[PDB]
Amino acid sequence: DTTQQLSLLKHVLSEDKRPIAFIIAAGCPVSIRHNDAPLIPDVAGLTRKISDSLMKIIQNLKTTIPNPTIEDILSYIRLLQQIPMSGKIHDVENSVINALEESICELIEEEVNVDLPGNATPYHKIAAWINSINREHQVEIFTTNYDLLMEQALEELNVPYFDGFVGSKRAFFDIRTIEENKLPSRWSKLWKLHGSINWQLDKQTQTIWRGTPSKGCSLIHPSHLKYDQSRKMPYLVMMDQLKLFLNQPSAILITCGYSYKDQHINEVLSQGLQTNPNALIYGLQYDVLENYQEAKDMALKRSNLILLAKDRAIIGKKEGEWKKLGDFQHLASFLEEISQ
Amino acid sequence: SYYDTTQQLSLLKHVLSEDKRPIAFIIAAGCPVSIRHNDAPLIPDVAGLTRKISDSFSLLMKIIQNLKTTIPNPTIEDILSYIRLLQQIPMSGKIHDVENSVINALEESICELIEEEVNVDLPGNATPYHKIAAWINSINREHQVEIFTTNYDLLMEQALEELNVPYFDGFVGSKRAFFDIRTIEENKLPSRWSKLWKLHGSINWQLDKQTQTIWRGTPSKGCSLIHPSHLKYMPYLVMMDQLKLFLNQPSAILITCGYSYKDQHINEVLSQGLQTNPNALIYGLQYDVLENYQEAKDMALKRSNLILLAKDRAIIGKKEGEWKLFFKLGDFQHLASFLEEISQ
Amino acid sequence: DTTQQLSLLKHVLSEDKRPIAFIIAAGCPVSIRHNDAPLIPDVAGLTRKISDSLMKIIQNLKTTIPNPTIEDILSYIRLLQQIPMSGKIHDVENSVINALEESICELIEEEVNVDLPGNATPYHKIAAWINSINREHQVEIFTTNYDLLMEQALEELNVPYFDGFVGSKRAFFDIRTIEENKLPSRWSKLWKLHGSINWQLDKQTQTIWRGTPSKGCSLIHPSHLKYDQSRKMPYLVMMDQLKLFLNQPSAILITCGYSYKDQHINEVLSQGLQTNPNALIYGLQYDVLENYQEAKDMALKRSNLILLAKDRAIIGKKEGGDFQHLASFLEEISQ
Amino acid sequence: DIRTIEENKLPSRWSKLWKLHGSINWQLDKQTQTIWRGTPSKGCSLIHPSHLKYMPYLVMMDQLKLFLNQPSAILITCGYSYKDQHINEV
Amino acid sequence: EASTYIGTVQDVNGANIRVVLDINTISSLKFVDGQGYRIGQIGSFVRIPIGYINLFGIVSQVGAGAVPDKLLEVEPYGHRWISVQLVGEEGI
Amino acid sequence: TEASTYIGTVQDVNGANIRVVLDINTISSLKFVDGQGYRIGQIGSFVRIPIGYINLFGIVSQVGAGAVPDKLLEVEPYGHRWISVQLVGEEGI
Repeated sequence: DTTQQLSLLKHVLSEDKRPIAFIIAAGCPVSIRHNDAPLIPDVAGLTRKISDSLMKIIQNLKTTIPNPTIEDILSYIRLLQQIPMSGKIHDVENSVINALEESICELIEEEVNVDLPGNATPYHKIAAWINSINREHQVEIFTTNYDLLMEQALEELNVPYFDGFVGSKRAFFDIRTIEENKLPSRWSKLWKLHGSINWQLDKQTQTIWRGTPSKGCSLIHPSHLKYDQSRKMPYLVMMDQLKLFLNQPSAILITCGYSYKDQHINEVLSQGLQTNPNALIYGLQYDVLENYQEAKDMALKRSNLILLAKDRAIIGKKEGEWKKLGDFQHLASFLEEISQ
Repeated sequence: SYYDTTQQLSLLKHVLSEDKRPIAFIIAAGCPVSIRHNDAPLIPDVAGLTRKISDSFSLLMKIIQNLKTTIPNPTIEDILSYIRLLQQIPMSGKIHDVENSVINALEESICELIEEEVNVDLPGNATPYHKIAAWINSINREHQVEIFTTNYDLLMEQALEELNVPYFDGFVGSKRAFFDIRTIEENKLPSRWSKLWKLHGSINWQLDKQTQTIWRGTPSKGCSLIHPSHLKYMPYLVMMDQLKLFLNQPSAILITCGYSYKDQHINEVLSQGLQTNPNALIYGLQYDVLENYQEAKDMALKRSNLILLAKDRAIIGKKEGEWKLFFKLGDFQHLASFLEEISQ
Repeated sequence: DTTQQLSLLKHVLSEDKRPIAFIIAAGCPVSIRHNDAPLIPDVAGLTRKISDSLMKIIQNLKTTIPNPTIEDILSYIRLLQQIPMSGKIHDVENSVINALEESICELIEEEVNVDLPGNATPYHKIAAWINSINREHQVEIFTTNYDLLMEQALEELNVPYFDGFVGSKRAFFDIRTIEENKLPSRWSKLWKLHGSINWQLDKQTQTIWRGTPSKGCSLIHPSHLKYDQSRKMPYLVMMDQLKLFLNQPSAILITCGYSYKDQHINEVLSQGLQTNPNALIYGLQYDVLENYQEAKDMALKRSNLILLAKDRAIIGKKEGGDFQHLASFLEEISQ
Repeated sequence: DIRTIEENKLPSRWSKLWKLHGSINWQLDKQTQTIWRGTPSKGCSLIHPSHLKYMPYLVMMDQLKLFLNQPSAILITCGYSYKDQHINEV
Repeated sequence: EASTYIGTVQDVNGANIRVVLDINTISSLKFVDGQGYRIGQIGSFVRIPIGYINLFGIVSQVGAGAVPDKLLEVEPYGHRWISVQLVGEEGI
Repeated sequence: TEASTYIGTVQDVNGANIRVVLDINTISSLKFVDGQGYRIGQIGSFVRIPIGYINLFGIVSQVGAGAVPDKLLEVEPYGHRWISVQLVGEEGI
């Protein structure tokens, strides 16, 4: 029954012991509505916003790819601009690919620059719950979004957090302090895998510094050359920190809004689940259970993964059935009730 | 009655070469003066700033004469304090007999002028600040080196970023960078991480709305909390407490460069710390004749564990004496070169 | 209904091993009747009495502020005092300010110099209830009144109390007694946020020595200069002690007559509520529940905040008073 | 196998032979999308220097870096031209 | 304790004192009103005040050579003892 | 932690006869420094003792059970990791 699952989750998460971590996908801004409209729409919303904003590339990729997203388009544009004479596909005198890249990048940065509403935000409830627990095992948060909403709310709640960058308006990328891990217990870690809207590269070298949002320029979906390594690291070290948290004794993990559509994430989570049998994952789905074939396959393969959706509840690599927590506001309310 | 420069230099070299004993610093307005990009220094001194305010702006000059009746030649801090006091009283415009809102316009104008004058970048990698930053990274000390500054610019921050020097100034956050006060007193910071405190504030301070929560970030137009202490009913108090607490550490050493000891609260705190802890040592470094510093000589006569270094005078252990001008360490660049040579 | 939280408060009073305290406002002595009249005049009554004894400054302050209180008037007078040539702001000849403040201080001095009545005072009942409990957790009470009625009540039953001061007619301010906080559990502690007419400063240095009430000078509403490296006239030490008491293991605390009209107190209360999750404030409201907007906002923001009023009760951030009645209830619970 | 490489409890006598660029007996069968080693087939190979498949290459590079972190480690290079960039940086 | 303080006498053999360096180690500077003197050097002098007059002595051995027998058996990892040899004294 | 060119710590002084305990965990053979192979303390080799700003030099005179102090042999007779160093000169500023 659902009630037994909820009670077990309450008495395993609310208990102070194993470390806690969350993953936040692009679906979280969908569940918050401002002026009867979502604050930030889904990925498809941004895609057809760009579309209504040169379809040739779109149908060129459509020949071998299904309905695309922005990340594929920008990766294709980057792959084009690696080649010097890349215009043979589209006319000559290369300017469109560049102009398209800037136009889309500042368009996205303008679309995402949104201010959080008042004190009713569920992020405030999550931050309050985080401040309500003083366990030695701190809570590290992984996000696939691009906005500043979560850390904005956390700062509005007066709580510390470390995101791998230290300094000022020209803060560099701290690298070693990531893996000495010599940080206060009260501090928490925030990792954004796909990047932020304020990171900017440098002409001298790959600095990926964090500070005041650079005019127009921004770094989204890191996929450039990685031969140099060390510099332009955050992507690899983000996955590395994810893998280290997946390993080690950690009998707790929560998911929220993840669509299980990332190959680089599905593979690493499967590897961690296979390597660590003691750890458990509580992946959810704010949709019908049938929309996630990859999640169903992962649940069938690895028993440690627990998949729950509106349609039914897959427990122990076996399909179940009912006889509420999908809503993210409902999730925040449940967290507040558990804390209180 | 006669002192040898080489003995003191060797003593300082032995002191800095130590690792476990805590070290600190004070960077005053006289340090950026010793670095020049144009013919003039990249940042003027306090007297230069006062002169620029005076000649850049009969009603305006009344305030300067009004304060001079009970005090010596007014400075930037005195003028700003007087403007703050005037804004504290609602109907305070009758003293200057100029409406009741021109004070706010003057405050905005002077704040904008100060921000424009101070928001400068230090050119070249050969600056003494970079040398100090490199010296900090040279020796992996058991206790990190703290830095106290009373300036308004961000030269130290930029120098620290340029050489990849981690630090922590009491502010955590990427967008708003709210002031975290529990982690300061908890003090379980990373061992390698250094600390930097700006006692008089800088251009990155902005005051919020009625919430009044303090935050740091990109400076905004018509807003700069460069006020030295201003008033309240606060970061300044906890910073003073941090300095006093550090001064009580066993065998602690504090080094001052470019500081004229003109302030009163700082001198009182230093005297209280020196009296409380009999093992602390302070190196007072000057770049002038000691006769200019009455408060410094009074404190050096009162206290026994205070050492003063001037161009032609020195007071050691309550016994004023003469050198064997001399003591070229008073200049900031020479101190940086000494530190770099010690590290190498 | 009411029986629920009545039994709850009785049980938590019966729950030992946790510290207890109370907050005394101006309402509790005002509601005390002496000769069919209030023992201490209210804030409105005090302002009316002051006005009974140069309203240009009041009119100027009324432009940006509603009907003020004595604290605002005295703060404005002092603020003009620090400014040397502040007389030109309001007329001329800035000597009326000193005479006006001296007269106001004198008027307040003989206004609050009222002796406590006989054994019928509920203060005696509160002291007896406190002394009847042998719990190791001492009770520290902070008040806002400018009198010493509670001092007389506590001294009438030979109950040990400490107000941060000790000595004689020139008793000084022992600073580190709060620092190490090493006192016997039998003793109790007292703090006056705004002070009484007992404290008086010194000309040579800011010593705010306590002793026999000096003629002319009295210390009230500490807001003077704090550039003397503390110990000048510190209410900050009392605020820090309150913060420390909020930082110890969580306990449910009550208050009497608080109007939630102190921004400095409200800010530290919110900070303590945020820092300590289980911290509970049992502040009541001997008036209409809609007359306390700040209390309702605090209850809505802080779930642990508990608010009770004559017409309603805000429990668990959801809406749903006499000092003598509280004293009688405590006495009944003690037996 | 990926667990036994990183747990590193192997017999002290057993040697190790890591291939940083793959060999001719490495084949990808697709379908299940799993890498396996077996008989050298005709045409099917995994010659890739680095590839961009959705990886053993990073595992071997991490193994090399981990070995270089051991106390008092010695590494002899013979026949290397140093024209590679990833190996030089590592 | 007051400045110019080193340790405590823990042995006496007529004219060969054995002294224990105190727990506040790692310092090895012991600043005294400006200049600091390294603690327990070979040629340095020490002073032992007894009531009204002071006893002076010269260090001769530093380290494991000065510690007594039983302490080494108790713990061989601790060598914070010095061997002071008396020289003279200062009267009233 | 400890930088390269590290051998041990002084544990006994007798005027001009220093005794040093080797703090190397094991493998007293070819401690590589600056790509050149130097050996752990040997009879004909020198050592350097830095004091703040000047470096004292010395020469090894005895290695093994001879350099062990007086009663350390009495406490344990099977421990031999000491060397005896005699000071020679110093390098100034």
